[PDB]
Amino acid sequence: EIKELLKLGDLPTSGQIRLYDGRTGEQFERPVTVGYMYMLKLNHLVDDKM
Amino acid sequence: VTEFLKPRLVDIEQVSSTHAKVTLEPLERGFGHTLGNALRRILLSSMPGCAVTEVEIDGVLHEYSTKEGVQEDILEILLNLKGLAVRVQGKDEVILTLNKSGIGPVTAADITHDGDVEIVKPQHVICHLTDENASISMRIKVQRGRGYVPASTRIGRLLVDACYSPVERIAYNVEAARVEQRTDLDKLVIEMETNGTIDPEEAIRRAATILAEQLEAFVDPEFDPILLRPVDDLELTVRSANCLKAEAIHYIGDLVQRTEVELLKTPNLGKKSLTEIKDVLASRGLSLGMRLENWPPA
Amino acid sequence: TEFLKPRLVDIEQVSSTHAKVTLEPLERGFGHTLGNALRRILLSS
Amino acid sequence: IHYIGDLVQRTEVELLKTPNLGKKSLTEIKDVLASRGLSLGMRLENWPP
Amino acid sequence: GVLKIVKVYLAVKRRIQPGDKMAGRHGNKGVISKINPIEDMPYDENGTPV
Amino acid sequence: GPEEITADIPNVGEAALSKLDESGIVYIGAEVTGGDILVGKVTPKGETQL
Repeated sequence: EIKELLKLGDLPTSGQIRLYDGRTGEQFERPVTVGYMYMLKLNHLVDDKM
Repeated sequence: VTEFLKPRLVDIEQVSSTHAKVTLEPLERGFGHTLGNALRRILLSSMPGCAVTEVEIDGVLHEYSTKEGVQEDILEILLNLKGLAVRVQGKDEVILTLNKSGIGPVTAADITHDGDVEIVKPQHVICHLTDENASISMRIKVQRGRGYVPASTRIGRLLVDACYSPVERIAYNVEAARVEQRTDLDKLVIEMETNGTIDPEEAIRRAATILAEQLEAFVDPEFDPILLRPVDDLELTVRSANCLKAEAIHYIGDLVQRTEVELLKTPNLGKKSLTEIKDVLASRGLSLGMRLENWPPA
Repeated sequence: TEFLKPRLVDIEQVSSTHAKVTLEPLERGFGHTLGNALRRILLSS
Repeated sequence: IHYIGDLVQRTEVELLKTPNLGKKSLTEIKDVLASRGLSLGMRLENWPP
Repeated sequence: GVLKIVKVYLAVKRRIQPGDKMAGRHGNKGVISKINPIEDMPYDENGTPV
Repeated sequence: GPEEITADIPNVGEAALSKLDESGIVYIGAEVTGGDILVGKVTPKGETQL
C-alpha cells in the first residue's frame, strides 16, 4: 500500500533517492532513503542543564 | 595553449513570477558542477534582501499580548510579517504605515502605498479583523541586509526575526550543450525559486560578483576613562543636557574644562542648572574648571 | 553589505615543493565553496 | 495631549501649569517615559510633517 | 512576618540549538550536534535540501 | 527593621533603574537580561564600621 502511495507520489518504490552533497555537488555513491519523519523536541534543553 | 570559452547568460525562462531558469551557453566539460555549486552556495545565503525587522502595533506592548477584535494573537501577526515580501527602490530602511478598520482580512494591499516601496504579494494576509468596531494601526520597519539575523541578535516596540535572503531554493543541471564547434561543451541550467524580490539575471551577476571579489588573488594609558563618557551618563535634567549639547559639550571631558563664568555666559543656563551640574559632578569626584591638558589624544 | 575579505596570511612549507597556505577570515559556507571550486580547477584545468 | 509626540514636547513646568496634572502624575510620566528611552522636553523640530 | 510579596512573570522563547535533545516515536533519540548552513546540506536533484 | 520594596537602591544608576516603576517593580513589556533588576528591595543592614 505504501508502494502504491509512492506510485501516485511517483516513486522510488524502495523510498531511496539520489542525493547530492551540498559542499561538493558530487552525488553520494549510493541511493539514499529520504522521507518526512515526525520528530519531537524533548524537555531536556542545554540552556536548563548547563 | 588552447584559449578557454567563457560563460555568458543566454536564456531566461520565467516559469512564473518567482520561478526562473537561467542558462549559460558556453562551458567546458567539468565546469558545470563547479559553477553550479559555487553559485548555489552564494545564492542560498549571500544574497541581499529586504525584510521586516521591527513592528510597532498600537495598544500592544509585548508580543505575547492579544488584541481586542483580532482573531490571531500578536505572535501570529509578527510571524505573518516575517513573510512580508517587499521590494524597496533605493533605501536601506523604510517605514510602512498600516491603518485598517472594518471586518475581514487585513492584507498587504491595505498598507499605505509608498512611492519607493513595491509590494510583491498584495494578497498576503497580515491580519483578520472580526467585528466592525475593530481597527489596527501599525508601523512596519523594513530593512536591507544579508543572511538570517534572528531577533535575539540585539521600548514597547516589538522585534521580528529577520529572513533577509530573497532565495528559497536553487537547483542546477549540467546538460550537454549543442553547437558543432568543439562538441565537448556544456550549458549550466540554474532553476531558481526566489520570493520575487529580485530578478534572476542580477542575482546571477551578483553571485558571480561576490565570487570574483572573494578570489581577489593570493598575496604574501593614563588619564581617567570617565572623561570620554557621554554627558547622558551624568544623568542631568533634559534642559541642562540639551543646553550643554547646544554649547558643543557632548562629553564629561568637555564639561570639566568649562568654568562657572563661561557657563553663565551661555544663552540658556541659569543658576539652578549650574547648581545641578556642580552637584552631579561633585557627587562623582569631579568639578568645573578641571584641567586635563591634552584635549584630545586621538 | 560589504562582506569579510581576506586579511593576514600564513604559509607552512612542508618541503621545497609542498606548501600549505591559509586564508584567515572567510564567511560561513565559503570554505567548501572556494575549496571545491579550486580543487576542481587544480585537479583538471 | 493625545500622542507620545505631544507629551514629549511639554516640559515639567508647563505640565505643572496645566489644570489637572500634579507632581505624582508627572513623576509617573517621567518613569514611564524613562522606561522607554523617552523623556519630557524632547525637541523633534518639525511637528508635524 | 511578611510585609509584601511580588511575583513577576517573565516569558522566554528558545530556539533549537546544539545540545538540545530531539526524538521520534520509535525510540530513536539523540542530541543536536551541528547546525550547518543550508548550502552545505545534502539535496535532491530538484534542489530541495533535507 | 522592615524590608522595603523601593525604586531607591544604593549605588545603582538610572540605566539599571530605567525599567523599574515608582514602586520598584519592572514595568510590563520590558526586555530583561541576566543581571537586570526585576523588583527593587532593600534590607536593613546588620551594620559594620567600615
